[PDB]
Formats: sequence, structure tokens, C-alpha cells
Amino acid sequence: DSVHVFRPEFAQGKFRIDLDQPAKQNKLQQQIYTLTDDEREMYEDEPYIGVDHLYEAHKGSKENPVVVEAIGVHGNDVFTGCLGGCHKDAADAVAYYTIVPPNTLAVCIDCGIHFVARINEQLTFWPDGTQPWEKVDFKAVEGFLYKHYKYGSPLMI
Amino acid sequence: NIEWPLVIIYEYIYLTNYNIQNNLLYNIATFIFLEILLFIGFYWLYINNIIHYP
Amino acid sequence: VAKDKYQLAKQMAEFQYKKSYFEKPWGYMFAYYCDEDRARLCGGIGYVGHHG
Amino acid sequence: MINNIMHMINKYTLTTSHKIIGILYGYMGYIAGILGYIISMLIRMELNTQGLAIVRKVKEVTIYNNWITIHGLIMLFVFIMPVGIGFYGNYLIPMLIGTSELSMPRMNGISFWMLIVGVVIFVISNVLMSKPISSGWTLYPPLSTRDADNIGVNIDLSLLVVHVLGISSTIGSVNYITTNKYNRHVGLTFMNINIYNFSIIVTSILLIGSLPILGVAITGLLLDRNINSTIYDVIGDPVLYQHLFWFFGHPEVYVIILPVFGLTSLILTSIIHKDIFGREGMMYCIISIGVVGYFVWAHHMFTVGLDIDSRSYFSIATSIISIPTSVKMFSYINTWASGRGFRGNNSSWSFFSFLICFCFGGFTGLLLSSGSLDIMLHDTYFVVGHFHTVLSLAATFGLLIAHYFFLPIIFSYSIFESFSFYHTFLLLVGALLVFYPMHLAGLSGMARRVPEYADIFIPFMTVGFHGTFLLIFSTLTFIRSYFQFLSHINHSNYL
Amino acid sequence: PLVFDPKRAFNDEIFLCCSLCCIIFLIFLFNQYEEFAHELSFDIREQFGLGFYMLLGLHGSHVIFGTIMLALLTLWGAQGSVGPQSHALRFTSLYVHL
Amino acid sequence: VFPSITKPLGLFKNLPRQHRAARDASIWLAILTAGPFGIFIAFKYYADWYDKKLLMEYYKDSIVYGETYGKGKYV
Amino acid sequence: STVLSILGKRFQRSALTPKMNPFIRIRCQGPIEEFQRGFIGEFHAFALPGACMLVASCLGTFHIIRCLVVNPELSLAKVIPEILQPFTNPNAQLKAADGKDDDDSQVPKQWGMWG
Amino acid sequence: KHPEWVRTMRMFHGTVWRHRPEFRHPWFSRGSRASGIIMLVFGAVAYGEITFGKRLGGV
Amino acid sequence: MRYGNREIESIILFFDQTIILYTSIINALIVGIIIIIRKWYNRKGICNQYIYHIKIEVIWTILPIIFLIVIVLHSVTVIYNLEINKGTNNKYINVIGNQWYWIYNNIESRISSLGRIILVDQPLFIKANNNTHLIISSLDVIHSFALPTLGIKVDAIPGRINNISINGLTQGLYVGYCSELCGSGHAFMPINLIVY
Amino acid sequence: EQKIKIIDSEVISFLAKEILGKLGLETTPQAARQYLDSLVEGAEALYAKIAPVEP
Ligand code: HEA
Ligand code: HEA
Ligand SMILES: CCCCCCCCCCCCCCCCCC(=O)OC[C@H](COP(=O)(O)OCCN)OC(=O)CCCCCCCCCCCCCCCCC
Ligand SMILES: CCCCCCCC/C=C\CCCCCCCC(=O)OC[C@H](O)COP(=O)(O)OC[C@H](N)C(=O)O
Ligand SMILES: [Cu+2]
Ligand SMILES: [Cu+2]
Ligand SMILES: [Cu+2]
Ligand SMILES: [Mg+2]
Ligand SMILES: [Zn+2]
Repeated sequence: DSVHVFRPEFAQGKFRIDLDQPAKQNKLQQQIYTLTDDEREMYEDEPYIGVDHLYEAHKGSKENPVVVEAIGVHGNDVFTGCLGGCHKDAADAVAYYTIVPPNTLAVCIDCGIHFVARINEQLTFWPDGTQPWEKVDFKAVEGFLYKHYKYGSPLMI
Repeated sequence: NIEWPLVIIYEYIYLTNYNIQNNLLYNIATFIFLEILLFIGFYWLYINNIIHYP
Repeated sequence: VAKDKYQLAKQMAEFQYKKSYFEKPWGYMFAYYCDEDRARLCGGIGYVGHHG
Repeated sequence: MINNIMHMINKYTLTTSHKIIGILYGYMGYIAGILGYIISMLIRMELNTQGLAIVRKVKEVTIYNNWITIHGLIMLFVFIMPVGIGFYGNYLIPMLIGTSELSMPRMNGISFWMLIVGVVIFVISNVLMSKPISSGWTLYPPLSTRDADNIGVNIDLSLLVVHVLGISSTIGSVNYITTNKYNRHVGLTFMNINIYNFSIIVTSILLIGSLPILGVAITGLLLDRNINSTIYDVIGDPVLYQHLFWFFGHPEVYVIILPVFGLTSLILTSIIHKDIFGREGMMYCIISIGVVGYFVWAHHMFTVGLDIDSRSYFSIATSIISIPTSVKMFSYINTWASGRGFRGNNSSWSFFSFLICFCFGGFTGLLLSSGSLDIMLHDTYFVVGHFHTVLSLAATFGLLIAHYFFLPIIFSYSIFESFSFYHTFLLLVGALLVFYPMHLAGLSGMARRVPEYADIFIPFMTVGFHGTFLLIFSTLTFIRSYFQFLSHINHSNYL
Repeated sequence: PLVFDPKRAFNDEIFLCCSLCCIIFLIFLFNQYEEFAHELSFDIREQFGLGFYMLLGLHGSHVIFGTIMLALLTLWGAQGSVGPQSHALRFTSLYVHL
Repeated sequence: VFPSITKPLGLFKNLPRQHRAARDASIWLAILTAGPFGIFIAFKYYADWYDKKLLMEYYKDSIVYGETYGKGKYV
Repeated sequence: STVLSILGKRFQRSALTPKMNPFIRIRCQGPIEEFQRGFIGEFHAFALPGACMLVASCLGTFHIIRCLVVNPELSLAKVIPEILQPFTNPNAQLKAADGKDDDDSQVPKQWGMWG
Repeated sequence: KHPEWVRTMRMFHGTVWRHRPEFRHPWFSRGSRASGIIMLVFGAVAYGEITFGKRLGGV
Repeated sequence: MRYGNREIESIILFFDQTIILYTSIINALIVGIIIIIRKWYNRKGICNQYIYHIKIEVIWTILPIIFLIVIVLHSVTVIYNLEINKGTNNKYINVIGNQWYWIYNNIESRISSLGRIILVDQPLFIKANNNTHLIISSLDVIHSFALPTLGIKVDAIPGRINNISINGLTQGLYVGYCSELCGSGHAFMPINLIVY
Repeated sequence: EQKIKIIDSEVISFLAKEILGKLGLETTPQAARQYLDSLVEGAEALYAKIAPVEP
């Protein structure tokens, strides 16, 4: 009988930010794949599920827009885009990019889709080992947020 | 060349994640490939007059 | 989507109002925007009139 | 102020930013191109005149040989790769895949300053030292090693320059591959990246595989010169040297050309307002040309005494590599149709000239592929005509498309279209008058790398004289146009 | 305070392995140097001699670089800075195997 | 175009459609390569056969090559 | 003036409802799978360029093997460890026709054609 | 009390934060810039000596 | 007008065949490009959707393949035709390439002052209609015995004895060159062959 | 041509038959189409009586 202690990973900073919240960071850096030629052929002949599409309001209506979220600085214009061909008359060869003000209703008049690109700033505790291990309250966070709004904070580069 | 280990240490402590690690490992692989090609070239140099028996 | 004919008449009246009061304004604003972009790129600054 | 001067120097010497390194690469590439053009003008003036008008001695033809060798090396390694790959590769590659910097940021600066040390050694050796290297850009032994006129340390410094240039290119290639593989924004698959990025990737794969062999060959030359070994002497195999060099050599030319294809495709998408016709086909043809280029190197050695079956094989392989280039040319021709390309654009007309001249050069080089027919065309002016109507009339015009496209984007001032039209048209006509006759001079039997020719070849060189004057006019127009680009008005009054 | 601990350093597996590998590499280098000087009759100025010596000299240079890497990894393992998933360890392992 | 050879032959029926299509692509790549090799090998062997025929019909009555080239033993 | 026609008003060219193409998730994708999705899966553009690549590679390999098999000068006698050497005859070309140079058609001539 | 733990926290809590790890060591940076200047001077001198044929040792 | 050889005649006819094919392709592309450009500059025939056509792409990649196999077959046959005369000779001539002059059977050929660059003081004599073997090599650097009018270009490399077969049918003097950079006097190192 | 997958078609058919029974119409799929087409028919007359809006 013996006791074993696995050697922990001591790295801080970007690594500890990644390991604190792996769902969000993975979402940020997880590659997703598009359909090949045979897969496009197999998808274009799949059926709709129910007759709802004949009655409901599609995703991308003036009342049900496509809301998307980027990270950055408050007020900075957001980079978004299509993969092409949201409409029959729109190009589909390659992805088409867009620069749009944040938190505003934009309309793509190529496809006709209304979208809400918006920014959420990734404000996180200074990762130097002083991060809190138990539930924290709104006071210290209130001070830090006030300082960030009034003056700004450094970038993790 | 002592600057490489110092910056390496201080960047691993602060700037590292799986994307960076994958980049570094792929670069290591390419460097190993280049060394293999160098050895292949030198073996070509050596065996040019030995395979030709006469 | 309108289902019976009364809903069709209601949506037709709404469409007529919207056309007179919300769609033609949009059309004319967009036409002006296109012409203004042409004017901005005209005068040797950009490639307006080279094709199209 | 000392602080301001040090800030500027540190800004341009400690940098690891892809945009800054890209503009540095572009500037160095343009300067090297101008130097090579000056040397080429000296060569042409030597050829255009009878009775050794410039060197005035048969004992002093080593000056002419130095000219040809340094012209070849400068124009190949220091002009077209720093501009085609270094300039737009660093500036654009991270931008098109939506990332901040290339992976290994420091290695980029290391690469650029390795290029700079190479240029410095080369210039100091071939300008400020007596009796430079005089053996052509293909430094064939025993001329390079065992020769009376090649004994000084200038030759060794030139060989070490080749080494440092190879090192810089390898570093750049590794960096490009790594950055493109892992640093794409979410939702962008590998084969949906911009076509220029794929061409850069395949060029990088080409450079990685072949440069170490060139390093081995050049070290063999150095050891023959210094350690007095017989690797390539009478008890050696100069043919071994040739095999190694050319195993590097042809991948080098495809490395030069492919990024021009990528840039042309990108700019076309931008200036015709329509996507590439058969983008998948063009990408697959690029990779196919890249891979096939590794199996053909000995088509430059049909007269050294190869085995007859090997000659047959190398002619076959050259035809195989011909195929995908034809596919690409057809794709370009169909891409331009049904577009709205600007009708008064130097980029559009440069694309026309690029396409035509590249098709002509490809056909002429396809004639050379046949082993038998290469008996009559090796080491004549037909080969010079070929690789100048490719390099100096297609690759150059691709870079002119890129130049007249990206200047308004890098500096934010439009382009003087009429001035640029004069430059481009005179460059086209002047070059066609210099290189085209070479073809018919090669068939008639004129040999290359000679300053004095028999009286039978007068008309070809008279047409070359005409072309050289037109080229001088065109390049002066180009440099003056760029100076005028960054200068404010000089006259203004009231009407 | 940060104080070097020889007890922990010697109770660590990475430190022992890298030191042993560095020692064996030095032994190999010394042995190979002993056969280049006082064993062979042909020099680098011959036909086979030159190619053979170029090959073995390149291999010896790579062995010297690998010895430097193993010494560096021994230094880092003594300090306890090398973890199981260390890319330094991966690089040294791959290089030595090559 | 390139229709899927495995569908009218019933091969790789246990695989998902994507991987079955990958096998079809591999088969077509194999076919396209064998064409030119077949053409050139056929031409080479025809050339060897014709050379044997010529050596038979020219050195039939020779006294030096009447038994080697004439008979085709070591053409 | 039929229900479908009304329900078809949002599915005509003029007022077609937009639809965004989707992604998919792949649990593990190495380079091989990338190829299987990048180059394979586009076998109308990749067909003949890939065929050219394969033909070049196969021709090079075949040339090398054929040379190592039939060329008289080449020999894996000093290239391969002694355990495999007894399968090599490096002087065969010098031993043909008992070494006597007096009768062509007794000395092999390794040419592709027209030997 | 693990040395790696102490080293990490010292990198964060025991030193003045420098944006450049090479600057985290002051004297080494001095030595490195001195080496750069030394290499520049050596290169200039070698170029001068090799071209002019006099090796500067006799003067 | 005579050819002076049959190897060279074969090379010339192969060259003519390739020229015919390439000029036909060039004319076809010229017509296509003329139509495209005439439509483009007048701002007619615009279509943004025309970015693909599967059958056209397959056809235009198939056509170059089938028209290049013929060329490759013809080239390979021409090579082997060049090399089949070996063994049917009765004269051996040794050529040594020295620094800016040739040596034929221990006789030095140097450029003369009677001709500008083309004549030498000692030609190389071979009988008409007589297969000969030239054993070519060099002593110091790489030269290239180049007589392309008889379809011959053999690199004379130090320490590498090349063997070529020569057979002239037209009597007269043929002028060739060194065709390989050998130094200062590379442009003044000609070759003269007398077929008598 | 649109392809639609009718989920829970048994429940859909049961509910449709009951709806058609309540309205006093035949409980057959053709009757459902006829009823839905009768719902939307006659809209032109209602269109014609719409008074125009002010400019
Ligand atoms: C990329 C390579 C490159 C480029 C651009 C050139 C450009 C030119 N070259 Fe040459 N050349 C070679 C590569 C190149 N060359 C090589 C490899 C050899 C063989 C060396 C050997 O034989 O040993 C050779 C040999 C060679 C000879 C050999 C003569 C002899 O062997 O008998 C001659 C003479 O006619 C010649 C002429 C020219 C001329 C007149 C130009 C140009 O003047 C014509 C076009 C001019 C341009 C304007 C291009 C210059 C561009 C700038 C102005 C920079 C600005 C940037 C851009 C425009 C984007 N070149
Ligand atoms: C970037 C520069 C570049 C490019 C793109 C090329 C492209 C090609 N090159 Fe060359 N080459 C050089 C640069 C280049 N080359 C240089 C610098 C030298 C000299 C080195 C030295 O000796 O100093 C050289 C030398 C050289 C030789 C040496 C001749 C001699 O030395 O004896 C040969 C012969 O095999 C050759 C062949 C080819 C071929 C077959 C192509 C092919 O890629 C071309 C294929 C293109 C096409 C064929 C056009 C498309 C055609 C159609 C539109 C359809 C028609 C199709 C059919 C009829 C089937 N090149
Ligand atoms: C990895 C690489 C390995 C190394 C490479 C190995 C070799 C590669 C490939 C080899 C095959 C190349 C092509 C072979 C065909 C040509 C040889 C042939 O078939 O020769 C037969 C014939 C000989 O006849 P001949 O002696 O002229 O006449 C006697 C009485 N009339 O020949 C002639 O008549 C010769 C005259 C014509 C020459 C031009 C080309 C002819 C090609 C086909 C000839 C036969 C026609 C059949 C095809 C139908 C065409 C419509
Ligand atoms: C499909 C995509 C493009 C294909 C390429 C087409 C482009 C045109 C270019 C080239 C055409 C095709 C390229 C492929 C080249 C085919 C030529 C080839 O290997 O001969 C095979 C060789 O003669 C056969 O010799 P074998 O070993 O049987 O016999 C010898 C000896 N007696 C022996 O002991 O065995
Ligand atoms: Cu080539
Ligand atoms: Cu000569
Ligand atoms: Cu010469
Ligand atoms: Mg040559
Ligand atoms: Zn869209």
C-alpha cells in the first residue's frame, strides 16, 4: 500500500484560462467542417421535417434574427460572414465576410437575412495564482468592472 | 543562444495552450524531416561511387 | 401566413399601407445610396465607369 | 534625437510583425531586381556591339562571365522569391485566414535578416573584391573549383551566400506551412482557404524537400576548393554535382512560378467581380504541378551521357508535368469570360500579357522536353529565350499585377493609370524584341554564355539592341512613376 | 525561498534518465573520436574515405547537439521543471531516436 | 461524372456512403493510372515482337547469325 | 387561389426564404481524413490531376526498380549487408558469353526497345 | 513548496513584470547587445582586411 | 539540298510535327480569346453564375492527354533511332577537349585568323557513308562537342569517357561549337568536321 | 418539388378525421384539401373593396 500524488500542471496565464473554462475556450478554438461534394448531393435531397416551414417565421426574419457573438473590445466593429448561398441568387463558391457595427440590426440584402452580431468582452481575473477558489460576490468584481469601464485594462497578449 | 531557453521558460509559464503546443510540435516534426533529408543527401554523396560496381 | 380570405384582405390592406409609407421610402433611400457611392468613387479616385 | 533614431532602428530590426517584415521583403526584392536589371543592361550592351566593345580583351571576358553569373543569381534568388513569396506571403497569409501573426514570429525576422546578410556578402564579394566568380549561376565544377580565374575567397563567399539564402527560404517555408495548418478561424476548412494560401503551402513543401540537397552540393564545392578533395575532379563525378544541383534546380523554378499563379487568381477574383472558374480544379492542378516537379530534374542533363532509358523516362515525366499547366491555363481563360474586369486597368492588361507570354513560354519549354530534340537545343539561345519569356515576361507581369493592385491598399493613394500604361506597354514590347529573336537564334545554332558571336547572327542582335533601348525607357518610366507616386503636387495656379 | 533540493532531484526519474543518456552519449563521442585518429589509414582526401568521413562527421555533429539537449533536459529535470507532457522531453526523445 | 463502380458491383456494402464513395474514388484513380501504362507496355512488346520478326526474316540464310538471330533464340 | 399556392408565395424566386448551409462535427480527423474530405470527395476536379501525380510517382518507382534489376553497372553487392549478398552477381555483364567479345546476340543488351 | 510552484509564483509575484522575457534578465541582455556590436565590428574588420590584403596586425 | 544524315532528318520531321500541333492549338486559343475579348470590352455577355462546368472541365483535361501520348511515342522512337547505329562501325576517333582548343588523334585544332570565329587550322576528317565511333572526353574542365547539324551534342567531361556514333552523308565542312562555359576563350573554341 | 416527412402521421390522421367530423365534412384526405382550398378562395372580392390610403 502506498500513496501517489500526480504532478499537477503548474502553468498559469493562457493555459489556466483554458483549463478553468474548457467549454467556452473550446467553443472559441474548435474547428467545424463543411460538406464535401457527395455530402452536398446527399443533403440537398433530404426532406423537411413537418409542415412548420410553410407557416413559421424562418431563422433570420426581422423579428427572429440570427444573433451571433464575438469577443473583443466594446464598440469595436464585428467581423462576421456567410459561407455563401443563403439564397438561390447569392454566390456560394467561397465564404463572404462582413464588417458590421455591434449590437445593431443588420440586413444582408444578398440573401435577405437579418443578423445581430454583437460583442462580449472576455474580462477575466488576472491569472497569477490569486484567482478565487470559492464563490465570489459582487463587491470586488464591482470595483474591477468600474475601473475597466472608466479607464480600460491590459490585454492578454 | 542562451536567450532561447530563457524566453521559452517565461513563455511557457505565461503564454501556452494546446494551439501553441500543436504548432510547436508540428514545427519539431518538420525540423526532424529536414535533418532526415540532410542525411539522405549525404548518403547519396557517399554511395554514388559504391553502387556503381565497376 | 394568412390562412383564410379575411386574413388575406387584412394583410393586403396592411401591405398597401406599408408600400405607400414604408417600402418606397426604403427603395428611394437605397437608390440614393448607390448613386452616392458612385459619386464618392468617381473623379479618378476609384474604378467607376470602367465596366458595368 | 538619439531616442527617435534608436526607435526607428529598433522598429525595423527587432520586429516580428508580419506586415513590417512583408514590406521589408518587398523593398529588398525591388532593390535586388533593379541591380539585376542594371547588370543585364551591361550584358546587353556587351552583346549589342562588335569587337568586344566593352571588355576590349579576350583575356578580360571573365568580367562578362561574372556579369552573367551574378545577373542570374541576383535575379533568381534575391529578386523574385523575396517579392513573390516573402512580400505578399508575410503581408497577406495571416490576413486571409483571419489570424494575427504567423506561427514562430521570431523565425520570420531571422529569415529576413538571413536574406540581408546573404545580400551583403554577395555584393561585397562581387563588387569590392577582384576577380569574382565566373562560372554561370549553375556553378558547375571543375570550373568553379579547379580554375585559374577562380582562386580567391570571393568564390567561397558566394557559395556561402547560396547557403544563407537556402537557410532563409527553409525557415520561411516551415513558418508558412505551420501557420496555415493550425491558425484558421473557426469554420474555415483546409481546402476552402484562399487559393494564394494553398499555392504558398505547396511552394513551401517544394522548398523543404529540395534545399538540403543543394546544401550538400554546395558543401561539396567548398570542400573541393578548400580541403582539396576530389569529389568533382578527374577522380570525381561532376555529373554527381549536376544531379544534386538540378534535383534542387527544377523545384526552384516551380517554387518561383506557383505563387504567381496564386496571386493572379486572387487578384482576378478581386478585379473581375466573379469567382474563379473551377477553383477546386485550379488548386488540385497546383498541387499536382508541385508533386510532379520532383521527378523531372534531369531534363536539364540530356547531353551529359545519361542512360537511354533514363532519357526516355525524363521526357515522359516532363510531358506529364505539362498536362496540369494546360488545365490551369484553360481555367484562367474561362474565368476571365463573363466577368466585369476593369477596361482601363494596368492589372487587367498585365494579366492579358502574363497569360499570353506564359502560354508561349510553356510551349517553347515543351519543345525542349523531348530528349532527342534537346540534342539540337541544349546550351543555345533557345533555352535563354524559353526561361526569359517565362521568368521575365510571365512571372514579372504577375508581380506587376500585384504591384498595380496592392499599392492603393498599402499606401492609400490611387494609381496614375496613363503613366503605368506607358510603363507596362513599353516593358512588354521591349522584352519581346529582346527575347523572341533568341528562339530563332537558338535554332540557327548560336551558343549561350558567349560575348562574341559569328557574323551570321547579326539580325537577332540588332533586334535585341532595339529591345534594349525600349527596356531602358520602360524601366526609367517605372522608377520615375514610383517616385512621383509618393510626392505631392509640383505645380498649381488659378484658372 | 527557492532552494535546490538534491534529495528530490535524485528521487526524480527524468533527471536520472537524461543524465545517464548524456553520459552514454559522451562515451560514444569519445570512442568515435578514438577511432578517427588512431585506428584508420585512409583520410578525408580519398574516394571512399571522404564520403565515409562526411557521413560519420555529420552523425557526430548531431550527436553533439543531442548531448547538449540531454544536458539541458538534465538541468531542467534536476530543478523539477520537466513534466510528463513536456515538449522538451518529446523533442529530445524524437531527436535521440532519429 | 465518374459513376460509382462499387454500386453496380456490390462491393463495400457494409460501409457508410462517404467511405464507400472514397473507395469508388480510389478505384477510379487506379483505373485512370493503368491506361497509359497499358498503352506504352503494349507498344513496347509489339516493338520487341516486330524486332524478332525482322531478325528472323533477315538473318535466315546467314552463317554468322543463322542460328541465333535466324531462329530468334537470342534476339 | 389554392392553399399550396398561398403557402408557395414564400418559396418562389422573388421571395424565397433564405437558408444557411450547415456545418458538421467530426470527433477525430487526422490528415488522412482531411485528404479523404479535401481531395477525395471532389473527384471531378481531383480525378485527372491526381491521376497525373500517381502516374509520375509510379513511373519513377518503376524506373528505379527496373534499373536496379536489369542495369549491368549497378549492383547491390556492397550496398546490402553480407547476409543478403549471396543473391547478387555484380560481374554478370563481364561473364556473358564466357567473357569473350566475339558474338553479339550472346551478350545481353538491356535497352527498352530496338536493342 | 515544490520548486516549480515557487518558480511560477516568483515569475508572477517575485519580480517586476517585463513584457519581454529577455529583459527579465538585465545583465544577460547587456551581454547580448554587446555581442551584437562585437559581431558587427568583427565583420567590418574582416571585410576590410581581406579586401585590402593587410591584416591589421602589423600596424 | 541534302540532309547530311538520317538522324537529323528524323529530328527535323519530329520537330515539324510538334510545330504543326502547337500552331493548331495556338490558333484555336486565339479564336476563343478573340471572341471572349470582343464580348468583354463591349460589355456584352455577363454572367456571374458561370463559375463551373463539369463536363467541359473533364473534356478539356482529357484532350491534352491523348494528343501528348503521340508526341511522347514519337520522341522516344527518335531517341532510339539516334542510338541504334552503335556497333556497326569500323573507325574509332578520339577527341580531347583542352582549354580553348581541341585534339583529334593527337593533333591540335586551334582557331585560325583566316576565319573570324568559325574556322580552325586543323579539321576533323571522316569519310562519307562510313559509321564511326567518337570517344570524347576532356582534360581540365567541361566542354561540349556540339555539331547539331549532324544531330550530335556530347558533353566532354573530365574523367568521363563518352561514346557517340557519327555518320555523315553530305560532303563538306560542318562548323560546331563548345556549347559549355569553359572560361575566357569559350566563344573562340570552334569545331570543324570535313566529310570527304 | 419539396419532400416533407410527416411525423406522427397516425396522430395527425386521427386529429384530422375528428376535425373533419366536427365540421360536417367527409373524413378523407381529399376532403381536407377541398376544405383548405375553400377557406382561401374568394379573396379578390374582398381585395376590390379596400379603400386606398392617403398619399
Ligand atoms: C527571375 C530571373 C531573371 C530576370 C527577371 C531576368 C531579366 C533579364 N535578363 Fe536574364 N537571366 C536569368 C534570369 C533572369 N533574367 C538567368 C537565370 C540567366 C542565366 C545566367 C546564366 O546563363 O548563367 C539569365 C541570363 C541572361 C542573359 C545571358 C546572355 C548570355 O548568356 O549570352 C541575358 C542577355 O541577353 C539576359 C537578359 C535579361 C534582360 C535583358 C532582362 C530584363 O531586363 C528584361 C525584363 C526587365 C525587367 C523590368 C525586370 C527587372 C525588374 C525590375 C525593374 C524590378 C522591379 C520589379 C518588378 C517590375 C515587379 N539574361
Ligand atoms: C519559373 C520559371 C520556369 C517555368 C515555369 C519553367 C517551365 C518548364 N520548363 Fe524550364 N527552365 C527554367 C525556368 C522555368 N521553366 C530556367 C531558369 C531554365 C534554365 C536553367 C538553366 O539551364 O540555366 C529552364 C530550363 C529548361 C530546360 C532545359 C533545356 C536545356 O537545358 O537543355 C527544359 C527542357 O526540358 C525545360 C522544360 C520546361 C517545361 C517542359 C516546363 C513546363 O512547365 C511548361 C508547361 C506549360 C505548358 C505546356 C503550357 C500549357 C500548354 C497548353 C495551354 C496546352 C498544350 C498541351 C498539349 C499540346 C498537350 N526548362
Ligand atoms: C520507366 C521508363 C522505362 C524506359 C523506357 C522504355 C521504352 C518506353 C516505351 C517504348 C515504346 C515506344 C513506342 C514503340 C513503337 C515504335 C517501335 C515499333 O513498333 O517499331 C516497329 C516498326 C519497325 O518497322 P521498320 O523496321 O521500320 O520496317 C521494316 C519493314 N517495313 O517501327 C517503325 O516502323 C519505326 C518508324 C516510325 C517511328 C515513329 C513512331 C512510330 C510508333 C508506332 C509505329 C507502329 C504503328 C502502329 C500504331 C498505329 C498508328 C496509326
Ligand atoms: C492519366 C493522367 C495522365 C497520364 C499521363 C499522360 C500524359 C502523357 C505523357 C506520358 C504518357 C504516359 C506516362 C506513363 C509512361 C508509360 C511508359 C512506361 O512506363 O513504359 C513501361 C515500360 O516500357 C515497360 O517495360 P517492361 O519493364 O515491361 O520491359 C522492359 C524490360 N524488357 C524488362 O526487363 O521488363
Ligand atoms: Cu526543369
Ligand atoms: Cu570549351
Ligand atoms: Cu566552352
Ligand atoms: Mg550543358
Ligand atoms: Zn448570405
